[PDB]
Amino acid sequence: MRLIPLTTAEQVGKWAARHIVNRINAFKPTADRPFVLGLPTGGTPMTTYKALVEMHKAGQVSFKHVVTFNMDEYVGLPKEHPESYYSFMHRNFFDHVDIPAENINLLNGNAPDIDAECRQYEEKIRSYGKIHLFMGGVGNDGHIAFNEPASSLASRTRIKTLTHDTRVANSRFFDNDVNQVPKYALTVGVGTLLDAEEVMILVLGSQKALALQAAVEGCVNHMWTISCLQLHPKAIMVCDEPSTMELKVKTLRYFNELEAENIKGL
Amino acid sequence: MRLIPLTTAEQVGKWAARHIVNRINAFKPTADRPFVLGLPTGGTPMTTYKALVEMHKAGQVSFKHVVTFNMDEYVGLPKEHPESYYSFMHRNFFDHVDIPAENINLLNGNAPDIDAECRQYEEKIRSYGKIHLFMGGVGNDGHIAFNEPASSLASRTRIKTLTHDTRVANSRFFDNDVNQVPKYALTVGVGTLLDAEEVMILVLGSQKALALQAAVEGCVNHMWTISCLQLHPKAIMVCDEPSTMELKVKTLRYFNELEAENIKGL
Amino acid sequence: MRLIPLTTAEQVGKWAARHIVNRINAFKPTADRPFVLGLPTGGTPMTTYKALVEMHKAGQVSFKHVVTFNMDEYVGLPKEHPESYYSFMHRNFFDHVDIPAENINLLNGNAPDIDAECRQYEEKIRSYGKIHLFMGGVGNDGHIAFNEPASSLASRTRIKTLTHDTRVANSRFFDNDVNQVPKYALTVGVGTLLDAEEVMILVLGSQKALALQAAVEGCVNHMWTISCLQLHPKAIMVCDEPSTMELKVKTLRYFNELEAENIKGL
Amino acid sequence: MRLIPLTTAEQVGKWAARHIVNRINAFKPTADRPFVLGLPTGGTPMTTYKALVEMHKAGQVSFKHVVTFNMDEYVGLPKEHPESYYSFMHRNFFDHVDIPAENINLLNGNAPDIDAECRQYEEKIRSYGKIHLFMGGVGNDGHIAFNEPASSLASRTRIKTLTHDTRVANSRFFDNDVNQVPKYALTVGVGTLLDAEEVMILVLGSQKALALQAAVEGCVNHMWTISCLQLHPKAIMVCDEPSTMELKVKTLRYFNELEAENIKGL
Amino acid sequence: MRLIPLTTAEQVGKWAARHIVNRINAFKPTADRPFVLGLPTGGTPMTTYKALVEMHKAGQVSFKHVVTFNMDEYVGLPKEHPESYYSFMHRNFFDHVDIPAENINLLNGNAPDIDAECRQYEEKIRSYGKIHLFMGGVGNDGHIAFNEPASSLASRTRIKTLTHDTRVANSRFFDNDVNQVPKYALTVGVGTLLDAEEVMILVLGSQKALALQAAVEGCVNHMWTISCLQLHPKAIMVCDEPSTMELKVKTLRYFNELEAENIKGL
Amino acid sequence: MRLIPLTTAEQVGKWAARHIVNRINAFKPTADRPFVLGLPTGGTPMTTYKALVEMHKAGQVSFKHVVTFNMDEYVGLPKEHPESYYSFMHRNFFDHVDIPAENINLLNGNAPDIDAECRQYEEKIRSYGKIHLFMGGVGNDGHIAFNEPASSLASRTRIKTLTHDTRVANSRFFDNDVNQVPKYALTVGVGTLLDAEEVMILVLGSQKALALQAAVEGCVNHMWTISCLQLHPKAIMVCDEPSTMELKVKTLRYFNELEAENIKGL
Ligand SMILES: CC(=O)N[C@@H]1[C@@H](O)[C@H](O)[C@@H](COP(=O)(O)O)O[C@@H]1O
Ligand SMILES: CC(=O)N[C@@H]1[C@@H](O)[C@H](O)[C@@H](COP(=O)(O)O)O[C@@H]1O
Ligand SMILES: CC(=O)N[C@@H]1[C@@H](O)[C@H](O)[C@@H](COP(=O)(O)O)O[C@@H]1O
Ligand SMILES: CC(=O)N[C@@H]1[C@@H](O)[C@H](O)[C@@H](COP(=O)(O)O)O[C@@H]1O
Ligand SMILES: CC(=O)N[C@@H]1[C@@H](O)[C@H](O)[C@@H](COP(=O)(O)O)O[C@@H]1O
Ligand SMILES: CC(=O)N[C@@H]1[C@@H](O)[C@H](O)[C@@H](COP(=O)(O)O)O[C@@H]1O
Repeated sequence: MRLIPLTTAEQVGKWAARHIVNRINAFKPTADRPFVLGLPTGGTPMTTYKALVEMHKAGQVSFKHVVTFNMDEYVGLPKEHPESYYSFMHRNFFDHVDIPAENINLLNGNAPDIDAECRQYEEKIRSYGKIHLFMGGVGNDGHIAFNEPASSLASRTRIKTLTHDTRVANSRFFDNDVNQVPKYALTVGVGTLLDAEEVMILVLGSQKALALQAAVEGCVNHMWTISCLQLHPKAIMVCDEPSTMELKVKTLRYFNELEAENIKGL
Repeated sequence: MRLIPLTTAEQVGKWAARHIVNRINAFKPTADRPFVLGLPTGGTPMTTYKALVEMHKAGQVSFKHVVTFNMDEYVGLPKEHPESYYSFMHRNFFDHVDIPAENINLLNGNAPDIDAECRQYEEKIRSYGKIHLFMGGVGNDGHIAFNEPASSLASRTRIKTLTHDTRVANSRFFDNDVNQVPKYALTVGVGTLLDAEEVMILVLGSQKALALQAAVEGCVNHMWTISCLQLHPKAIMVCDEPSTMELKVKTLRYFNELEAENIKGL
Repeated sequence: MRLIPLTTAEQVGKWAARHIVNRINAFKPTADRPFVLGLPTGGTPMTTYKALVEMHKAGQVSFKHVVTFNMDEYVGLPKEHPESYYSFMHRNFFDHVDIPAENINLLNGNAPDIDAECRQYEEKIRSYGKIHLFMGGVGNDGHIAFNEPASSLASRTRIKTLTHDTRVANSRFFDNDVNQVPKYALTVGVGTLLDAEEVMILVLGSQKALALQAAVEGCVNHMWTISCLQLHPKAIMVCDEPSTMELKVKTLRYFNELEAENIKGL
Repeated sequence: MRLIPLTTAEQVGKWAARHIVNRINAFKPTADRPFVLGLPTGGTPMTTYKALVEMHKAGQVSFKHVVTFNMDEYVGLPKEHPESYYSFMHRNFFDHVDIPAENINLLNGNAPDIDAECRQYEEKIRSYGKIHLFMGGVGNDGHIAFNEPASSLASRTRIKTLTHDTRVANSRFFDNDVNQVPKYALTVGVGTLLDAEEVMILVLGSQKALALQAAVEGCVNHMWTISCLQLHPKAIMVCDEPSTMELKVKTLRYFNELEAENIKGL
Repeated sequence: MRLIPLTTAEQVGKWAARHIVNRINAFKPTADRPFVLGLPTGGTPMTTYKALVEMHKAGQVSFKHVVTFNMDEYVGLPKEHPESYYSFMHRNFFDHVDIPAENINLLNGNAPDIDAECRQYEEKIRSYGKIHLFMGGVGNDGHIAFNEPASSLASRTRIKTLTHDTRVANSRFFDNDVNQVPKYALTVGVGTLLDAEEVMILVLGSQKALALQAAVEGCVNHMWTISCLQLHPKAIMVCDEPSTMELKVKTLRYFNELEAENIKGL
Repeated sequence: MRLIPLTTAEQVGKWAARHIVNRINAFKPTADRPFVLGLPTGGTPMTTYKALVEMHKAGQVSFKHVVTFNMDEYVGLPKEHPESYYSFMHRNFFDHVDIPAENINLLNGNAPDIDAECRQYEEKIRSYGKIHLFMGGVGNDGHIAFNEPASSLASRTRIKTLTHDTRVANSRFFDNDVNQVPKYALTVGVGTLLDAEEVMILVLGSQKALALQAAVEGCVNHMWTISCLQLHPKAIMVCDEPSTMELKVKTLRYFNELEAENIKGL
């Protein structure tokens, strides 16, 4: 894997946005061949969405032929709720870019038949062929998407029960009221993510240091599902400074040597 | 994976038997489309076989269209020996249910050409397509079937040399005479097991606590082959109380929350 | 996996050479169906190449229908440099055996288009179908080929940046001048190696003890890429005495019991 | 050690306060033979101080002949400043009980000679003889007061440098401004603490779960200073529920069984 | 420490007995200056007691001036009861040697004041001065007598609660009925043991392999009490073959080389 | 502990030498009150001895009233022999400073009674009182002098057996012939070292990286004797850059911040 050792969240967002833009422009998407982009929500991707929107306004990128798939969504939460991932995505991205409504794909957390909703989501991805770039984040306990500890490393899209710690962490968005945080979520699986051509994970803060250590220096295991990246042929972790504190000196030294030239330029 | 935290061996057997029955009845097997069931031997599955037989006698299940494959068998041990897995299976299951003789598949530990015997076993499974549910147990040192420590995680059916500790453990069935325990066995491989649609492992006793910890909280590795379950899309571990002592409190708490409703009802 | 516990480097070379010879002669290669052999360089395979050459001179083996692929090569290093892997291979093997020039495949570390060179190398392997036996070694830090720490376990042939420690270790061949050691190399990937039918790794010296421990008793992880062997269906590690010092007593005992008969005979 | 597995911080405070009172009254302190109590600050001991104060108000305990020693203080900071441990101790405890000023001992951060003051503090403790009970908390990283990771396990009272993470954890009381949190502070040493007759550590919150695991199931090491308790003949850890989530099931089970009768009524 | 790598329990007993005799005769005890010997119970020391008794019968050693202290006893249990450590010690040792009753020290589980008795036991040891040699065993979980996991490494003689696993391990001598195995017992402490001039631990069986690994290669920690030996200036572990299986090859190799001449003739 | 993160061995030697001089001159030794200095041999302390000698030549320090004790020596080897620690100490230090012969203490490997000599060495140290500063190095496996893995953490001066790896590591000075490297040697103990008022360990080279990690981030254990420093109230590790590569980023970051002003000018 590649690990981009940056300093601030601002830099991480600019780097991630530029990488997405560069992939899209080199791909040259069309109506017959769209660029498929996987997306996450949360506080981590905020600076990236900001940079992407700016780049679009400047005419540096167009999403007219970009199809998106989000990694997850809360179950039972009204779609119109400000904290639903649907709301998050339109507010921070879709509302501001030229992406067609038919090109947007989100999991329906209120679908009557849960397994059916998830199965059709996988079918939708299959209709296109593959996700060219899936961007995501990592949980304090190492989850990728909502693939909580003890989730199959070959899992597909399905419903999952969030850990109490994940609910506490996410309660920051529900007025610090853990009881308002949904208990279940629909999430793409580890296998679903591994099927993507390229995976780019954003990592910010000291709160993510242990998870970054697990992803980079730890072993492949289903407790810290982010470790699945070790099995992916093209994974990139874009990190800020605080997030790298638990890595070994030689490890960070190596990544700094590799990316010295690829980090200076914004 | 799913982990069913039960209390006694009796409960484990009733839960496992019910799961098998439910899978079969929902599948609706026929002569053109049989339900393929993988089976284990040993002291662990005893209460499960007992429950299955009871359920059959009550007309709750029929094996007329169920095809079985056992995971292993001792090499060189006369088929008529009471401790051969062939004898174990007929005595505790086949003799008591309506399963056709042509539907039963067992490895011949006395075959003249070992590799040939194993190859044909894999071919037999392939003739059906796939094993819909493979039930098994776990060794004190973490083996699944007889895939002893340092067995390929992509192994196929083959002959294996048992560890001295495995022979000592199994000597309980040979009048506590380790020298009477066969040194070799034919066993389906880790890859063979991973090809099954669903894997259900029964775990009983304090003697299995370290192996359960390895399977659940440990890393993927070939020393404790049971760790392969982390790579399987549909694995279930059915455990008694003593077997969960080495897990973290938060881990058992999570599984208890998930299965609270699925455990009460027998 | 199989682990052959031998005593000296001489024995390791004789055992590895015999295994290669036996595989080739049983295969019976022809112009329509050649035997594809993957090869390494370095100080480790020296006694093996010596034994192979001797066996060829004695008429025990012919390479007329053997196609070879080397695992790596230094980038930017003149092909004519005595320490290039190209030079190493001709000097220690090709110059002494009846293998056709068209049957030899080596990565061109001075190719103008790096990704293109690597892609065509993979295509060349694909043209044959598969590598029947890939022989290699292991780095002090556990690398297989030049798949340095944090290399994808599903990687393909590509350019890699060597770790400072790898350069120091290899400096022994550049007059102990680390600054003369190339910084980059083209190397087959972990996935490339996993696609081989059989992988045989030679392990010599106390300097490799920690790497052997990682490969055998450690977990699957991308830091010690040699751990990928746990995912391979047919891997063999041929070791000398010093290299086994970090293994557990029971582990070495098991391998000694398994190979007792397969080690005496040269 | 003893570990008291309680549910809430309210229960922890009541248990800890009762223990202090029990020890004080059994000792029956006098002017010539005072009971010496070591004390901590921060949010952790809040429920204990409140409970202890109410016990005093009800006439169950008197501090007329109780001498106290606090574990730390800021250097060069005006004692009057609210963000001083002096201010904390008076506001939350001393202001509300009958302890004489001459019986209160706090490190003077404004001492003319630091190394002289710290020496004097140790001298003062020996002047009485020993601290009969030292109450404390534990940091997220396992620290005790200012004995940060890598502090000698035989350290005495001295000046110390705070970790960046510790400053961030305490910035909460500094208007979330880390720039206001002191970088140094006078603190009793690990050896100083170990010399106490009994040590009682309060553990509250999920943020302390890893530290508790290190203290209870980890090895003795100076990175997690709390591990020092394993070397003490009379240590007690009073915990709430979330702080115990990282412990093994059998560990928590053991302490629950042992203290079942000692936590009734809370 | 010294580790004596022997093969059978018979050899272990002969080596340990000879060591005790060697120490006793070199000391040359008298009425005013007795040799103080600490002793254990259970199945582990059986071959040692038998060998020691035969050495006495042959006139190679006398216990006329040897004072003994046993590590533990049950509380509130009639001394007369066969399942008492008093009964064990007499039946397997005292009944057969010339030690005077006044020289025998066993904790009185029927003491009117437990905390008073334990204190008296420590007092008795100091009355002589010190224990010159303390022989013991090790539990499957690393315990020593009743110093179960999480016992202070500086503990003194006191009352203690047995783990459920310990009770199960000893239920063998209680008709396999755990309900008959006492839940408590008076036991010397880890500190008590460390105060002995020399400590010799007997290690027998595969069931002790993990404990031996913890004692020899693990870190100092109170979960595996046997790790305390690393803090003692004169400790010796006398082991049989199966108990050494979890150690590293280099570890066992080291002790074999060191004691090669010291184990000849057994 | 304090860890001084320097870059080169030249800087390490200058820092360590200056520290020794600072301590000596602050102490102001006299005939009746000498400064006692513990010393090591090998390649590690070379830059320190050279720097110390130049400081003496410049008149910044005198050894007229400095008494020295070296950590070890070979047994039965002629003191005259060049490959003796006596010869090393004089050639690299004593020959160049004004220390009187009567102030030099080295273990006599040719003592008529070894156990008597070692006892005498400890006696000599106590005759002065204590060693004020003991300088040492660390072995690749964490050893200190001859306190090889599995040496008691409370060991005194005694005779010891070297590990095979230690002999190989030192064979460099023995014409690369391990057969010339002694198998035994008289050495001060871990307890002996811990009794010193201050301990300063020099750490140089990538070969010491794992040992440094064990000393700083590992747990107290007798396999890595250097871990004993965690139990000492005044330990200092002076390191070069490559020796710190296995430490965590946050660990090195902490020491760099702490010693930033203390390493300026080197
Ligand atoms: C309601 C709910 O939470 N259901 C999930 C199920 O969807 C998931 O498949 C399984 C764990 O398995 P996995 O993570 O390995 O798929 O756990 C639970 O049964
Ligand atoms: C007689 C016998 O025991 N043969 C087995 C072989 O069948 C197995 O393939 C290999 C280990 O490899 P695996 O577990 O990775 O297949 O070990 C031994 O050679
Ligand atoms: C010039 C160079 O060193 N390029 C390599 C690239 O080829 C490799 O793919 C990646 C790590 O990823 P991998 O080991 O997972 O492929 O690192 C670097 O970008
Ligand atoms: C100004 C300052 O911060 N001084 C401290 C010193 O007092 C302490 O002794 C040492 C760490 O060692 P310790 O924690 O092992 O004492 O670090 C620093 O030198
Ligand atoms: C009745 C009983 O079981 N009392 C013991 C006590 O004697 C012991 O001191 C403590 C554990 O601490 P220790 O093992 O560290 O002494 O546990 C229990 O309180
Ligand atoms: C001749 C010889 O090598 N004797 C040493 C002995 O002096 C040492 O005490 C012990 C290990 O124990 P220690 O390192 O814990 O003292 O090993 C050997 O018996």
